[PDB]
Amino acid sequence: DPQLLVRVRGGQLRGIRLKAPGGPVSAFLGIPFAEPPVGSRRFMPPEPKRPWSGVLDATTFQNVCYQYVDTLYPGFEGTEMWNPNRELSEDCLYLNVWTPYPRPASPTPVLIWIYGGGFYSGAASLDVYDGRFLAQVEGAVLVSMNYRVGTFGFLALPGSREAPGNVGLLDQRLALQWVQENIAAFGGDPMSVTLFGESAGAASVGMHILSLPSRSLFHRAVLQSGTPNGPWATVSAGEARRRATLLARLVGCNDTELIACLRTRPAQDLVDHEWHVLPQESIFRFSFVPVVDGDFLSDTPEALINTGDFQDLQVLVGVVKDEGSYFLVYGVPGFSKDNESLISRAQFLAGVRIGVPQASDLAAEAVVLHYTDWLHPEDPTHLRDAMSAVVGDHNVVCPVAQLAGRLAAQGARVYAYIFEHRASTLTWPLWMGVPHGYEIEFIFGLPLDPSLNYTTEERIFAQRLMKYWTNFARTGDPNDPRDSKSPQWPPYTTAAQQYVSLNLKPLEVRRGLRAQTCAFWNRFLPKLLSATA
Amino acid sequence: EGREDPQLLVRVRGGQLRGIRLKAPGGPVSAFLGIPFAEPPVGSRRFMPPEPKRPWSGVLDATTFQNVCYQYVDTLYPGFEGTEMWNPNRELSEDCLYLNVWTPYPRPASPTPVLIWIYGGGFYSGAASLDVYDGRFLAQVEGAVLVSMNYRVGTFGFLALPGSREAPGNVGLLDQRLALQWVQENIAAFGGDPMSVTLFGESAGAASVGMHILSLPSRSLFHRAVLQSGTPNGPWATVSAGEARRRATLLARLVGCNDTELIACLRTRPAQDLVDHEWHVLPQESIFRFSFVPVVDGDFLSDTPEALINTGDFQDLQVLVGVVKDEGSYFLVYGVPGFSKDNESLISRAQFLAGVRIGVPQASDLAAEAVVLHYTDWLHPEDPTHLRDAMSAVVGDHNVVCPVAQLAGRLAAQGARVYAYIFEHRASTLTWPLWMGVPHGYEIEFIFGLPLDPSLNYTTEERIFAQRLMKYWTNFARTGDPNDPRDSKSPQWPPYTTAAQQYVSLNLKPLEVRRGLRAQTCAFWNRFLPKLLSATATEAP
Ligand SMILES: NC(=O)c1cc[n+](COC[n+]2ccccc2/C=N/O)cc1
Ligand SMILES: *[C@@H]1O[C@H](CO)[C@@H](O)[C@H](O)[C@H]1NC(C)=O
Repeated sequence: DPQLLVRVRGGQLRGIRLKAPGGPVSAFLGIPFAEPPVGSRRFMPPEPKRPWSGVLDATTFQNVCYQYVDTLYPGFEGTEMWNPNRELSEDCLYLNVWTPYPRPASPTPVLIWIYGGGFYSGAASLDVYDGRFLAQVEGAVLVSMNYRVGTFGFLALPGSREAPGNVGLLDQRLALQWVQENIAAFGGDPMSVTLFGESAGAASVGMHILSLPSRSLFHRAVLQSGTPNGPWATVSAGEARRRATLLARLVGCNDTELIACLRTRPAQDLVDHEWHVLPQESIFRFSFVPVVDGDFLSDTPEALINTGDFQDLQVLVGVVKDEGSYFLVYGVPGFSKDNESLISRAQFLAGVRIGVPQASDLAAEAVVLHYTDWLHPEDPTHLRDAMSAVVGDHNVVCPVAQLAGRLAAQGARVYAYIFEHRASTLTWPLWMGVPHGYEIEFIFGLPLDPSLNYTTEERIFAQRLMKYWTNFARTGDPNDPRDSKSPQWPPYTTAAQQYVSLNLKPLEVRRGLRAQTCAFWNRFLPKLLSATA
Repeated sequence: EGREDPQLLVRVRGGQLRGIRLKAPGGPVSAFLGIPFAEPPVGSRRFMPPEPKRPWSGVLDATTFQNVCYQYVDTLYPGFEGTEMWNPNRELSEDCLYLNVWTPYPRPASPTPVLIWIYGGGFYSGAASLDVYDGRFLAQVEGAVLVSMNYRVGTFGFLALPGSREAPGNVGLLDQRLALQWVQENIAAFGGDPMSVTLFGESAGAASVGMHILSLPSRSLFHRAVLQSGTPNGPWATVSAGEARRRATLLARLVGCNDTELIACLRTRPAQDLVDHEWHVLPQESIFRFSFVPVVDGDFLSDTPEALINTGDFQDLQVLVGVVKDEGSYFLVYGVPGFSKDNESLISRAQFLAGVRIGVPQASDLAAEAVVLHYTDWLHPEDPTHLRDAMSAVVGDHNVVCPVAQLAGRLAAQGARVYAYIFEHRASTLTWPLWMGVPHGYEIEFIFGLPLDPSLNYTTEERIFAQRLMKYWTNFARTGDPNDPRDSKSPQWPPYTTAAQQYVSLNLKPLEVRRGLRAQTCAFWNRFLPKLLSATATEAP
């Protein structure tokens, strides 16, 4: 089948014809885009894949980058759907491509997915990242890469030659170059490339916006539930050096000698200890993440968004209704997926220190005082829902509002949303609402698969979202360019702050993304922590 | 004595009085005006605790109001009724310790519950003789016995060199206490029940009422209390001993003056010299701050009102407290640039930040930033209309609404039966612009039942409404409960409690129960702000 045979710069590939509910798609899975980052290449920037002979089999997903595997609720669908679904290996630098079948006759907009997982986990092979739906229904070319996570991708001894940090983002960048060089062979348009990602994937997309060498490799960006700015996505050079030095201590190890010993260590030994280097007991905080190196990131993301020129940029950003709930069951006492998680006031104060682990006593009190309902100060249902809002606002919603506003003020075309539909098939309890990560299956169009037991209105809703996202990819505007009839999705601006709700009902335009509450986080808290240092 | 009206002659402890028969809309009332209750606090007695009035001979004429206590007179809007209604309507004198009594005509058969009014005016102004404090309507329509007293204001009432013998502070409060004692001894001669005495006051008068609650020797002189738009706790009603000393000393300097020598020199100064300089000793440019106010002396006030209301036992006490809808607006047009009674007062963001520093004069920079961040509308951070209204709310919340919430909460948690209200009707006769809403002091005329006087041009609805307010107040004085026992159908006013936090709206519509007295914002002022001020050293004070 000639539709499954493709020649790229490195040699020949054989893909596989897949069935999507509406017809066939061409899938080329497991394409190597870098030399395996193994042995002495551990912690090093990726190198381009050497050319191969014959026809490389690209009909199956490749290994998942070595990472921690979650065991909190063993074999529960809601946690397992994020766990690695292929073998673990440091040899994991591969990407995946879906195209229409037959291959598009005209050059077609490319979407490039970057998974999240807190920079410590994730894989492009998960079912919720299946590209066949967007390829089949919308005729998109869709690309996803694996990139190194945890210590392997982000352990940094800033200034060292052998662990300069940010190599996981360098993996992404290399995959982006690969798309520039090769996507035309699959019928993709390299002059129309849209990055999209969720949570740490969104933050990664954010870093690419903020890092010059990346800018020639894409045109538009979508950030779902994550930003390069904010309290979890980056660390200073000093804090990264501390964490890497501590980890080295934990496993038996000048910079060169230290990294050399680290390179001798079996992968599982590093994973065993990575989560022991956080300075405070926390949630929504991750041990090894992008570092302000003065290189990939020339300054902090805050500094860079405050001063950048984004005039040529189109960005779509958004959150889910209950960003915080998912994280509560992992670190905060009194929370569980198996009960209503009705907490006491005491447990609420305790939960705030954990959710805002960097806060002084006074800042922590300010948070408690802000989120307490003084009509019902001791009510367990309020306290529980408040706890979730604290985590979600502090980590996602307010950083997103900060980004949207800063980008809009500096020339970017910005569109913002909030996603409010809870999947009928969701396995988490009601009180968690619409948790972090559960818009993705809709954007990727999973409900269009009849065997997945989604409702029919959900199928219809999924098609709307794929339309918005791909319209955005095509044109930088999510609005259907020839469907009339209200309501249109207006651009987010600093003046009017318009965003839309994504749910089963038609678009509703709202103004202000938790404006009062995010003013507390974005404007007041920094002045506070500053003074109370 | 011989041909006069036999119903207007009464004897009190100090001698015989002749009162006057006044006309009220529904019938005659008895008034006894300008009854001395102290020796005149003049000469060597300036700044001193009041001494009880020595008995007189013959029949003291009690048919006209007496002198108003020496005070600063506001002149910002000359001839404008909005300011004039508050100005002195009798001669200014240090010889001003007199009180007034209104009773049914003829006097009541059986002992009648007594109401004692204490006027406001920032502890630097006021008089019991103003038209808005006319007791004739309450006396006539409700059968009430009403008493109001002049007390010393400004320096004469509140200048203190704490610890000294010659100027111990709080003598204005002691004037009020002496009048309360006078009521205990003498009110039965008018048909008043000394065993049923309810204090009420507005603004500084309310704070005064609160101080009698907190001061042991006052407690045996009354049984129930009403606090309208004012509290003894909060940022303006008291000053520390150190601050009172510093202000007394500065004022002394400004007029050309060991505490004995200083005070003695002050006693040689003309009353007007003192008044002309009193306002000049405030530590910052402010509004809703007053130069000479009750001092935490360790005597009348054994501790700060905040400490006292936190630890006090208040079981045998019933209290009615409340606020008007727009406590702050009145104060803006006096002291905050951008504000006026003559335009819409739409202000800039700059003018708003400047207004916050003036309205929260004790705030550190961060505290102020917190206030600004909390009151800013972040969807419209520079809208002149929201800014105007937020400035009003800042001043109202910080000074009245939140101190009131803190009071009702603490009293209720500690055994007092509390009733709370918000007053939301704007008089059709109001001369202030619409943007000011229902300003500080403008419920008073309804409580006293002025709309019952046809010649004042209130609406028929306003007359019925005033009648309603009068029932509430006198029912509360009568029984500790504003609800009418003989009225089941009509909506009930529930007690305020820490758990439910219920209060009622007072307007032209029937009572409506609401929950939470600006609960969210008052958490900022009452819980967070003081912790935030704690983090700052240099300076203020
Ligand atoms: N010496 C003072 O404390 C002082 C304070 C404020 N004002 C003028 O502004 C306030 N004000 C002005 C006019 C009428 C009433 C009021 C305050 N009532 O509480 C004059 C003197
Ligand atoms: C209203 O009048 C006052 C005094 O005349 C002035 O300070 C203020 O700026 C005026 N406001 C407007 C909006 O004209």
